[PDB]
Amino acid sequence: RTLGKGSQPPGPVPEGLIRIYSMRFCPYSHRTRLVLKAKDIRHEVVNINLRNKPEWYYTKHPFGHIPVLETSQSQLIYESVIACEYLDDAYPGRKLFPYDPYERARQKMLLELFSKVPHLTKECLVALRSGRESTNLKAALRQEFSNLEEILEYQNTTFFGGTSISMIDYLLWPWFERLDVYGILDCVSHTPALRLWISAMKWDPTVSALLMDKSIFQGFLNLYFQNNPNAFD
Amino acid sequence: ATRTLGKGSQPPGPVPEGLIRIYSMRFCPYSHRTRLVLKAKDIRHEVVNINLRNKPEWYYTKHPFGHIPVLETSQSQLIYESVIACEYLDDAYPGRKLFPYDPYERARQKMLLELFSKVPHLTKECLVALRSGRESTNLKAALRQEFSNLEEILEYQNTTFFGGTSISMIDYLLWPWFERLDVYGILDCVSHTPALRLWISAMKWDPTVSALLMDKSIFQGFLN
Ligand SMILES: N[C@@H](CCC(=O)N[C@@H](CS)C(=O)NCC(=O)O)C(=O)O
Ligand SMILES: N[C@@H](CCC(=O)N[C@@H](CS)C(=O)NCC(=O)O)C(=O)O
Ligand SMILES: [Cl-]
Ligand SMILES: [Cl-]
Repeated sequence: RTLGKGSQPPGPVPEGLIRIYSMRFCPYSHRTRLVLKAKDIRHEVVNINLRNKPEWYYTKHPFGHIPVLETSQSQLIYESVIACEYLDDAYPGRKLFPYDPYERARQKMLLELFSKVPHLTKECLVALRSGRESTNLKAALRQEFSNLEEILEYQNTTFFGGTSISMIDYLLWPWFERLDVYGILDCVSHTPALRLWISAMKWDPTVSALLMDKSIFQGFLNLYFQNNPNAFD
Repeated sequence: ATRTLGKGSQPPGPVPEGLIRIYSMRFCPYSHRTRLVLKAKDIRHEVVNINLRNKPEWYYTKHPFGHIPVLETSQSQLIYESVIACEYLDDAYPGRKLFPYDPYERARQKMLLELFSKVPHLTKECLVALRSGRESTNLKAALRQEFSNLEEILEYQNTTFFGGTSISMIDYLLWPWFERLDVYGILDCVSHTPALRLWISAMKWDPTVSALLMDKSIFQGFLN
């Protein structure tokens, strides 16, 4: 259950566990939850009410952002990209970043190329749910997706890092999962390799294990856009 | 310390095996950053300076929007921009490692980099304001606040440098903008942060920093 204003601090993180502060429908914390699951890392999730944060939560992140990792040695790591990197370096089995220093750098370059998508998807959602104009937002999103489509087509690989799923794919995934519920799946209608990638991601055991419940997510968005505080409980 | 390539210049040839190329500009702090790392790790490299106000047409095959810095390898690979380049260099080349080996300490340096993220733009805005004779009290106050965040870290850690008792990657990633405070006329923005002033001195005493340290009158002359 999500903690908010009035909730007591959780205790220290047990030895042999790492803690993630998250929220069930936040795509940034979804990144880091995929990495935790993909690496079979033993963890606990503490969900936070973003509209009505616990006052102690500002001791985990100064502006109360999520995600934050908290270790059994009381160390704090944030936000999502830095957390995912730490996890891959700190935990041994299944390495998600590639071995080649160049390929590692290329995945980080791809991540920069993706930097407008999160805000564009969110603005599209808000535009469609308020009845505001969305022609420009969708054209913009389609252009960002064409930039990704060119990479996949040029490489002739299913995934962004190659034939097998890797760190970059998990870093991009949360926003693609959301296209359906956001009502913007039409924004990949011009990008066939990207549509193949979505399907490949859905078949990934980690992705599949973390897929949101569509109906509950729609219910969250319905109360969120009515400005209801209960949306975050 | 060599001439800059502009519009109508010829494309450079392939980077020879055993060298790496950096596309830079002599007074660009983002490129300065990457040049510091090249030098600190004793990496054999060539610096190719680009005319940012009149870019070579070919340079857009190195970066789609003609940004610097860019690294170009003997394998024809392109790596950009400054932070990704710095990390690539530290991982791809052996010898002196600038990031800590420890995953947490390494992540912490990246967190410090993020805390610094407003400083580059604020320093530039302060320069532009002071040079054009425009308002700057609020820009300076904002810069002092970011510098207070950095002061707090050094004071809490009680170490000379941001990564501990010796210089490491994080210090080199921050340095370019601090070198520039003097010439920018905003040294007064560290008058309240004593650990930060000590750090400025520690940095100037570092051999790599000192080797790349701009001549004040030359830099003054550029900014005209
Ligand atoms: N750049 C950060 C962004 C994280 C972020 O903006 N998370 C959202 C939740 S999805 C947040 O902390 N928002 C809280 C708020 O707006 O009050 C990252 O990559 O993790
Ligand atoms: N985010 C990049 C920024 C690089 C950058 O903005 N460099 C400046 C020169 S110091 C530049 O390319 N400006 C010229 C332009 O915008 O075309 C980095 O971290 O290196
Ligand atoms: Cl699908
Ligand atoms: Cl000094």
